Amino acid sequence: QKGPVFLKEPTNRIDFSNSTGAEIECKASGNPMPEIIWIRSDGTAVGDVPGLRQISSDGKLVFPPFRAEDYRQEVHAQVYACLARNQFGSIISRDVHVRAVVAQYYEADVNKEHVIRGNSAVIKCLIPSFVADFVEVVSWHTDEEENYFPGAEYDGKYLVLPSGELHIREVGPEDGYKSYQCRTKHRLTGETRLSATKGRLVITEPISSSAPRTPALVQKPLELMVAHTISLLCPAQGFPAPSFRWYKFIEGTTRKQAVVLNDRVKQVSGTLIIKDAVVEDSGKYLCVVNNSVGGESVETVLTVTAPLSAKIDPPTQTVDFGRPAVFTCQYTGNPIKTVSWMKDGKAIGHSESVLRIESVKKEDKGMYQCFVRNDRESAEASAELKLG
Amino acid sequence: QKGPVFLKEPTNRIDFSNSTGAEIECKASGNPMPEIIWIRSDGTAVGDVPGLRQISSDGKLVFPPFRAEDYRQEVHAQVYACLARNQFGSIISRDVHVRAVVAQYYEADVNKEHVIRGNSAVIKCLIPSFVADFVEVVSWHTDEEENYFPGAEYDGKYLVLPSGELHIREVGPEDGYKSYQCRTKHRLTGETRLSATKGRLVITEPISSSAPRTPALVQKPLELMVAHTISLLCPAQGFPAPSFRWYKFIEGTTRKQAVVLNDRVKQVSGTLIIKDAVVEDSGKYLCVVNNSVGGESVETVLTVTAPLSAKIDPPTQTVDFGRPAVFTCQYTGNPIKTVSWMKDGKAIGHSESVLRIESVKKEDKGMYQCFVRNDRESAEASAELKLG
Ligand SMILES: *[C@@H]1O[C@H](CO)[C@@H](O[C@@H]2O[C@H](CO)[C@@H](O[C@@H]3O[C@H](CO[C@H]4O[C@H](CO)[C@@H](O)[C@H](O)[C@@H]4O)[C@@H](O)[C@H](O[C@H]4O[C@H](CO)[C@@H](O)[C@H](O)[C@@H]4O)[C@@H]3O)[C@H](O)[C@H]2NC(C)=O)[C@H](O)[C@H]1NC(C)=O
Ligand SMILES: *[C@@H]1O[C@H](CO)[C@@H](O[C@@H]2O[C@H](CO)[C@@H](O[C@@H]3O[C@H](CO[C@H]4O[C@H](CO)[C@@H](O)[C@H](O)[C@@H]4O)[C@@H](O)[C@H](O[C@H]4O[C@H](CO)[C@@H](O)[C@H](O)[C@@H]4O)[C@@H]3O)[C@H](O)[C@H]2NC(C)=O)[C@H](O)[C@H]1NC(C)=O
Ligand SMILES: *[C@@H]1O[C@H](CO)[C@@H](O[C@@H]2O[C@H](CO)[C@@H](O[C@@H]3O[C@H](CO)[C@@H](O)[C@H](O)[C@@H]3O)[C@H](O)[C@H]2NC(C)=O)[C@H](O)[C@H]1NC(C)=O
Ligand SMILES: *[C@@H]1O[C@H](CO)[C@@H](O[C@@H]2O[C@H](CO)[C@@H](O[C@@H]3O[C@H](CO)[C@@H](O)[C@H](O)[C@@H]3O)[C@H](O)[C@H]2NC(C)=O)[C@H](O)[C@H]1NC(C)=O
Ligand SMILES: [Cl-]
Ligand SMILES: [Cl-]
Ligand SMILES: [Cl-]
Ligand SMILES: [Cl-]
Ligand SMILES: [Cl-]
Ligand SMILES: [Cl-]
Ligand SMILES: [Cl-]
Ligand SMILES: [Cl-]
Ligand code: NA
Ligand code: NA
Ligand code: NA
Ligand code: NA
Ligand code: NA
Ligand code: NA
Ligand code: NA
Ligand code: NA
Repeated sequence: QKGPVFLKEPTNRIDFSNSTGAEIECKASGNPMPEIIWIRSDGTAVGDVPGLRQISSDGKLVFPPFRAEDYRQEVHAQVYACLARNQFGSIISRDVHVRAVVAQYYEADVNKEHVIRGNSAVIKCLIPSFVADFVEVVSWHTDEEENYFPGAEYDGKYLVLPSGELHIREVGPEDGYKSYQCRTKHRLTGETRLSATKGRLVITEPISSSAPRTPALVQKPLELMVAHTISLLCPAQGFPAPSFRWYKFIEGTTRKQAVVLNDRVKQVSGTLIIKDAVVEDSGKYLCVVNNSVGGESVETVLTVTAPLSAKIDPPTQTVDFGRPAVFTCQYTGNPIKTVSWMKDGKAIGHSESVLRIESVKKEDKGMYQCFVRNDRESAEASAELKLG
Repeated sequence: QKGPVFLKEPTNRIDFSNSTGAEIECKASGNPMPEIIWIRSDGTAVGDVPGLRQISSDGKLVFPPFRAEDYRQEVHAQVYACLARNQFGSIISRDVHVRAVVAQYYEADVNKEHVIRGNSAVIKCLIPSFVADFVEVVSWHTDEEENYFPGAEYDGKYLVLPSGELHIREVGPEDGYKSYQCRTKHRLTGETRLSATKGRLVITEPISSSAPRTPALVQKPLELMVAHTISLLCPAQGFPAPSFRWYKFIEGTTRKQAVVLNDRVKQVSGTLIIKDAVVEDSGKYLCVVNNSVGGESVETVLTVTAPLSAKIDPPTQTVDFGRPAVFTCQYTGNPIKTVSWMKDGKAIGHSESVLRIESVKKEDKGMYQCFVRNDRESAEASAELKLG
C-alpha cells in the first residue's frame, strides 16, 4: 500500500553537555510499517555502545549523561541520520550533527584598547574560538560599577552592540581611568562568569594628524539569521576623528550604492545596525572612512540565513510503463548551496530542482528524495513512484 | 629650443620626525631654464611658513625640525608636487606625500593566547594601527631568557615569522609557564622598546573533540614588495590538532590549484612562507584546515608590488599641421590602477596608454605627460610636441 514517509525528523544540530545527555527521535509512516534504522550520514549502521549511545524504543537514539573520561569521538562528535525502510524502498532523514561537549573551564579576556582621543572605541570580549560556538556576551561592567546591557544607548555614549562589543562614542582622557569586564554565558552548562582580565582604554593625545587606519584583521564573511538584529563594525582610528559612510555593492558589479538609513537601518558612529534582518539584506558592504588627511575602506560580506525546507510535487504518482515520470522539488531558505536527488537511499547524480524520468521501467519504482543543503543546514522531501 | 624635462623628482613618500626635519629636491632642464614652482598635488602654489616650510635655493623644499607645539597639518601632512615651467609649457612631478610625525610615546602589547594542547600557536605583538606604519618587530624574548630572531627555526619549535609573529609548533602544557615579550623599532625616531605587557599561552586540555575553528577577524588583502619574504598565516584551533593545505585560485574562476612546495615556497605547520616574492605570486590564496571531525577554510588576497616607472615614446616630435600626433606611454610596476594624460599641467581626460592627436592644430603644441598610479605610488613621463 505505501512507501515510508517521515513524520518527525531530528533537528540539524544537537549540542549538549556530558551532564545533560540527549535523545533524538525519528518517526515514519508506511504500510507495512517501516523499520527505523540509525546510521551515520555516510551510511554505516550504528549500534549500542554501553552507557554512551542506546537505540531505545519509540524510535529514540539516546546519548546518556557520561563522565569526561568516557568521551568517545565516534559517538559524541558525529553526523547521524535516520533510515526508514519497507519493501517499497528506503528514505533517509536530514543530517543530525551531534556534539556532546564535556563541561570544561574557559575564560574570556578583555585587553587594552589603544585609541586616539576624540575617536570612537570598541571594547571586545575575547572568547577562545574553540568555545565561541557556545559562549555569548551578556553584559558589560566597569570598576565604577556602571552596568551596560544590550538595548539602548546609555548617556549618549555607551552601547552594547548586537554582536557583543561595548561601543564608546568620542573617548576623552577621563575615559582612561575606567576598566571594563564582560559577563558571558555558556549555553550548554547554563553558567555565567566575568572575564578573567579587565580592559582599559589607553588614550593617545593627538599631536600629529593622521589618515584613518583600520586594523590588519577584519571581520570574515558573516552568517546571521533572519529576524535578528545585525551590527557591522568599521574600526578605524585617525586624527582628525574620521567620519563613516556605508555602501552596499550591486551584486555582480563593482558599482555600489549608499546604504539608506531609516527606522530599521541605523548608524551609530561607524557602526551599521540592521534590525529585523531579511534575506535581501545579504550582500557585500563597504565602509568608507574619511578625514581631512586621507581615507580608507573595508569590505564586509553578509549572508542573512533562513531555515531550509523542501517538498516534492507530487507526493506519489502512478505512471504506466514507457511513459515519463516528473518530480519537482520545491524549496525555501537561504543560502541554497546544492539540490541533489536520491532513490531508495542512494545518490542518483541529479542536481536540479526537477527530476525527469524519460521512460519508466520496472526498477524505477521506489522512493525518491530531494535534499537541499548549505554549509550549516539540510532539508529533505520524499516521494513515491508506483508502476501502472 | 626646449620644453622642461625632470632630471630629479622627489620620492613618493617623505616620512620624518619633527626632530629630523626634511628636504626634498626637484631639478629640471630646458631652454630657457624652467622656473621651479612647489605646489600641492591638487595644484595650489605653496609659500614660506616661518620655521616650518622654506623654499630654498638649489630647488629644495625644506621642512626644518620643529617643536611639537608648532605642528601644522596643512604643512606637515600634505601631498606636494614640483611644477617645472617655461614658455613652451609646464610639467608636474609625481606626488610627494609628506608626513612629519612628532616623536611620541607608544607601546606595543602581547596578550594571552588560548590554544588547545598539541596545536600550533601564534604569539602576536599588537602595535596600535595609528603607529603601525612606523613600528616593526625586531625580536621576541621569554622570562626564561630565550631570545628569538627572524631567520631559522629554533629547536624545531620556535620561528619568528617574516610578518613579525612568534610561531610555536605543537604546544605542550609546559609551554604555559613562559611569558613572551616583543622588541619593536620605530623607524622615524630609531628607538627600540620592549612591549608594555607580556603574553602567555593558556593551554586548554583536549577533553572533547572539535572541528577546526578559525578566528572571526582575518588578514585583510596584503600588499608586499617584490624580492621580500612573505608569510601567510592560517590560525586555527581544533582537536585532533588539524592539518593544513594551501591552494591558489585560478584568476577569474572558482577553480584552485594546490600550492607547490619547493626551495622557495615552504610551509611551517599552517604557515605559507614565500621567499624572493615575484609579481606572479599575487593572487587569492585559500588555506584549508582539517581534522577527523570537520574542516574549515579561509581566503587571503596577496598583491606583490613592484615600483612604478613610465617613459613616453617619443620624447619629442615635430608634426606638420593637420597631420596625426601619437604618444605612447610605456610603463612597468604592479599593480597599475590608472594611466592618465596631462597637457601643460592640466588633465586632458584620456586614460589609455597610447595618446593619438588626429589632426594637429596650433594649440596642440606644448608638453604632454603620462601618469601611472596605484593606491601607494605614482610615476610620470613627459614629452614635447613641436609644430612643423
Ligand atoms: C574618502 O576616502 C575614500 C578613500 O578610501 C575616497 O574614495 C576614493 O577616492 C579616490 C579618488 O577619487 C578613488 O580613486 C579614483 O578611482 C577611479 C576609479 O578607478 C576605476 O577604474 C580603474 C581603471 O581606470 C580601475 O583600476 C579601478 O579598479 C576602478 O575600476 C580612478 O579613475 C581615479 O583615477 C583618476 O582620477 C585621479 C584623481 O582622483 C587621477 O589622479 C588619476 O590619474 C585618474 O585620472 C581615482 O584613482 C578611490 O577609488 C576611492 N576609493 C573608494 C573605496 O571609494 C574619497 O574620495 C574620500 N572622500 C573625500 C571627500 O576625499
Ligand atoms: C577538509 O575540509 C574541507 C572543509 O573546509 C573539505 O572541503 C569541502 O568539502 C565539501 C565536501 O566535498 C565541499 O562541499 C561540496 O562542494 C561541491 C561543490 O559545490 C559547487 O557547486 C554548487 C552548485 O551545485 C555551488 O553551490 C558551490 O558554490 C560550488 O560552486 C558540492 O557539489 C557538494 O555537494 C554534493 O555532494 C555532497 C557530498 O559531499 C552531497 O551531500 C550534496 O547533496 C551534493 O550531492 C559538496 O557540498 C566543500 O565545498 C569543500 N570546501 C572547500 C573550501 O574546499 C574537505 O572535504 C575536507 N577533507 C576531508 C578529507 O574531509
Ligand atoms: C561531566 O564532566 C565533568 C568532568 O569535567 C563533571 O563535572 C566535574 O565533576 C567533578 C566531580 O563531580 C567536579 O569536582 C568537584 O569539585 C568540587 C569543588 O567545586 C569539590 O567540592 C568536589 O569534591 C569535586 O572535586 C568538577 O568540579 C566538575 N567539573 C566541571 C567543569 O563542572 C560532570 O560530573 C560530568 N557529568 C557526569 C559524569 O554526569
Ligand atoms: C620633537 O617633539 C618632541 C615633543 O614631544 C620633543 O621631544 C621632547 O623634548 C622634551 C624637551 O626636550 C623632552 O622632555 C625632557 O625629558 C627629560 C627626561 O627624559 C628631562 O630630563 C628634560 O628636562 C625634559 O623634561 C621630552 O622627553 C621629549 N619627548 C619625546 C617623546 O622625545 C623634541 O624636542 C622635538 N624636536 C624639536 C623641537 O626639534
Ligand atoms: Cl523542522
Ligand atoms: Cl556498514
Ligand atoms: Cl560510532
Ligand atoms: Cl536580536
Ligand atoms: Cl626614482
Ligand atoms: Cl592657488
Ligand atoms: Cl599649506
Ligand atoms: Cl625580507
Ligand atoms: Na507501495
Ligand atoms: Na549612508
Ligand atoms: Na512522485
Ligand atoms: Na531541516
Ligand atoms: Na620648444
Ligand atoms: Na601544498
Ligand atoms: Na612626443
Ligand atoms: Na615614481
